[PDB]
Amino acid sequence: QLHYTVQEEQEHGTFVGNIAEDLGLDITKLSARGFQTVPNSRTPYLDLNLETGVLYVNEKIDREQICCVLHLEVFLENPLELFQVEIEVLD
Amino acid sequence: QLHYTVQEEQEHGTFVGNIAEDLGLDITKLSARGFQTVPNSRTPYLDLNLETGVLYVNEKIDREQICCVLHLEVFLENPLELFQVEIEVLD
Amino acid sequence: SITDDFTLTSPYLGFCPYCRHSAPCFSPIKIENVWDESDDGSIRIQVSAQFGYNQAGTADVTKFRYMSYDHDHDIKEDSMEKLAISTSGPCRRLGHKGYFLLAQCPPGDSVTVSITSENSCTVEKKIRRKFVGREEYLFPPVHGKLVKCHVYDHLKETSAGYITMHRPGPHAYKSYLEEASGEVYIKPPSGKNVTYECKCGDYSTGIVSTRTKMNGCTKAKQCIAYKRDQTKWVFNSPDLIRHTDHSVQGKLHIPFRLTPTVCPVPLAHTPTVTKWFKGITLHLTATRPTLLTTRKLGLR
Amino acid sequence: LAQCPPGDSVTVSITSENSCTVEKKIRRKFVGREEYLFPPVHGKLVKC
Amino acid sequence: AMNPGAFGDIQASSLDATDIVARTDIRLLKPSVKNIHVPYTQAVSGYEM
Amino acid sequence: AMNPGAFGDIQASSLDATDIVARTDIRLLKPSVKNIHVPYTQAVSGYEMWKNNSGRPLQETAPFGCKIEVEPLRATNCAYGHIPISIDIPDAAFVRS
Amino acid sequence: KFHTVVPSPQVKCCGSLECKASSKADYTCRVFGGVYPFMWGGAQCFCDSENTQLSEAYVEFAPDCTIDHAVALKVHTAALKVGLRIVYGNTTARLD
Ligand SMILES: *[C@@H]1O[C@H](CO)[C@@H](O)[C@H](O)[C@H]1NC(C)=O
Ligand SMILES: *[C@@H]1O[C@H](CO)[C@@H](O)[C@H](O)[C@H]1NC(C)=O
Ligand SMILES: *[C@@H]1O[C@H](CO)[C@@H](O)[C@H](O)[C@H]1NC(C)=O
Repeated sequence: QLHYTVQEEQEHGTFVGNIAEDLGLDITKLSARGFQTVPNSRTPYLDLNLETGVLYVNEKIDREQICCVLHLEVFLENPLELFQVEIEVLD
Repeated sequence: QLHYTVQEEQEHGTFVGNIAEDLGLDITKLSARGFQTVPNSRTPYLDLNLETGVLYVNEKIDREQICCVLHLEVFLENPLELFQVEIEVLD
Repeated sequence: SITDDFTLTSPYLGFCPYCRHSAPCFSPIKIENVWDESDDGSIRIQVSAQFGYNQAGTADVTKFRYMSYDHDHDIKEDSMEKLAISTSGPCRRLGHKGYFLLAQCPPGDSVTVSITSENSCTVEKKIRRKFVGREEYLFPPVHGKLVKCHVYDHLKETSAGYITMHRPGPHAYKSYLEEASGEVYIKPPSGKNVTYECKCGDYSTGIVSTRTKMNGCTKAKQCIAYKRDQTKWVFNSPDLIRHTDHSVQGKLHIPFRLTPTVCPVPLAHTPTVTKWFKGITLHLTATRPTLLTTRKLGLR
Repeated sequence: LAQCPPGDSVTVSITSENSCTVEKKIRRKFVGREEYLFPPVHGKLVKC
Repeated sequence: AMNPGAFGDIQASSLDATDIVARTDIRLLKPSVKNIHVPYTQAVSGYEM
Repeated sequence: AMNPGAFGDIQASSLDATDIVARTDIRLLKPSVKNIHVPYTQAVSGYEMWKNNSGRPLQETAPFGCKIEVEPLRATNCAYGHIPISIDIPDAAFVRS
Repeated sequence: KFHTVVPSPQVKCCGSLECKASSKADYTCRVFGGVYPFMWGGAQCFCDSENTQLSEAYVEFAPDCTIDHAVALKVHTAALKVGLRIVYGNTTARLD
């Protein structure tokens, strides 16, 4: 339900988005909330920093190989919440 | 389970293999066991001799048209047993 | 002692009962086991071929290895985009790793894997659509309760277990014999040390690098020959002969762990209650099957 | 002569369709005293 | 005299009549996922029943 | 004590224990076809046969209406009897007549 | 769920072999005479009709047994731990 975008040939570790800040969830209880990406919706190009709750680039994004967007899902416990993020890749 | 090989554009009647020699079946009792090609696995390009137990070429092998290997099954009676031959065609 | 280096491991030919030609055959891809324990319908498949690795053995995504049944019986490599998994319709390839696949599949009574352009192989496996909760659904709805369930992980570096690996035994090629004029010989391919242990008149064991006359074997049916330099590990499938030494040389990971997660389940229509003396009449509406459980709040 | 999955109709078509379809209830057929989806490796090898 | 899940749960004097009256058992629910949909659950159509 | 096709057919002290014990009715058979496979037959797992007819759990079939939770195993909010309370009220709450 | 893993056959060519009783779970092992195996590449034993195959089978926990497992417990007598609220003298006191 979140929409993020990346440019083409981005390097490792570049900024994509802030999931917790966009969803209004406080950062300091993310460890108690059990913040984690859903084991189903995983992509080999994008990961997330769990302490800061920041979604970034892991692997260099090959525009030809992946294609058309990337889907990711995150989930938290107590309360049980599920959220969805869609990332566009430019050309 | 019998892996045999043939060359490209082999002529009619050329050697493909000896089924009875490799399977250990006695040659002088092949006719009593009803040595016959299984009707389900029939290849129009290859035949076999009932008397000699030798698999040979019927029709000239067209590498482009058949492709990728050929499969032929044989069966014998009293006792009842089938066997499988896989034939590779070289280029 | 889990190893993730696949350069020490080769794929193997597997004997499986339903090939594309409706008969058992030796295939480069052979389904050893299929597990369906996730709550989203994802199935994990163990295949005799490796996935995501090149012919040398390095980590190379979108290219996979297979031991071929052609004349040059060695490891070959091929593209991963020409491989299909299906049960009744095609299956969505969720993930792949050496010896292992993970896919969403529709319901069916069989699971098959094929290398298109075919070498299909099929096993019996009854997979069905699965619940997560107490209400039946095709797909989870937008309105739900988001209960805890367990699904297979799509990340390949997790570990649901381990498989033991062993050194490969003799393979005894038929193309290493030269029965002609009543005397047999050996075909060494390009001067390799293909050994022989065979019983012309007594147990004779030797290693030849050149073409060699045999002392007493008349026919070729009583003598065999096989390669010796085979230091590439193999899974302990029941489709290969074990070596004299069959210890656990290494252990490979079993990927796609059964990770807990949240997943939504529907909420049915709230029933209306009519109150009559010592009892209630509940009026129930449910498009799909839905469980109703009642219990008295006392001794019985 | 064609091998087909179970179904309730038979259709023959000329692609690129002029298809034709008839009613024919075909089902998966047996040989013995055991239902099997496909024949197994280990068996009895009966006459059919 | 409408009741849900039975014949005549929606009524009018004509197909084009503006005065349509109905009492199907419909309820609106609080949305769980943080989107803009309207989660509703209604009794089944008594016409089809 | 194990029975084939029944619950507890395969047992161990822990999940990762080496001393696995089982009595599944497994039999090896002669290879009919001239290949190198191992033909075997075996009774169905008693785990799946128990999940087929496990019935309803204690969270639905329990007297006095109290809910069962695990880690640790407990039955919370049960209502059946009476508790004798001997309570010593502090004298700071007692006031002069 | 058990895995019922089946190891590779132990084939030797006209020599009578037997298998030692391993301590592994549900260990079932048998010997078959008169075998003459074929895997890819033709006959695996030179010797004609006296070869011996060894079939081995044993069970093991499935890889997904970490989640899909049932634990058997023996339950003895239970004890209560009740939480009380005491509102003596309009002074709230919560205890367990
Ligand atoms: C083959 O074996 C011989 C045995 O004397 C050895 O000397 C040689 O190095 C081996 N390898 C070859 C010829 O590649
Ligand atoms: C047991 O499983 C079978 C499937 O073989 C199913 O038909 C049946 O309903 C299940 N339950 C009982 C109580 O037999
Ligand atoms: C009860 O309430 C009174 C008046 O509100 C208050 O003065 C008193 O402190 C309370 N009782 C005790 C025991 O503290």
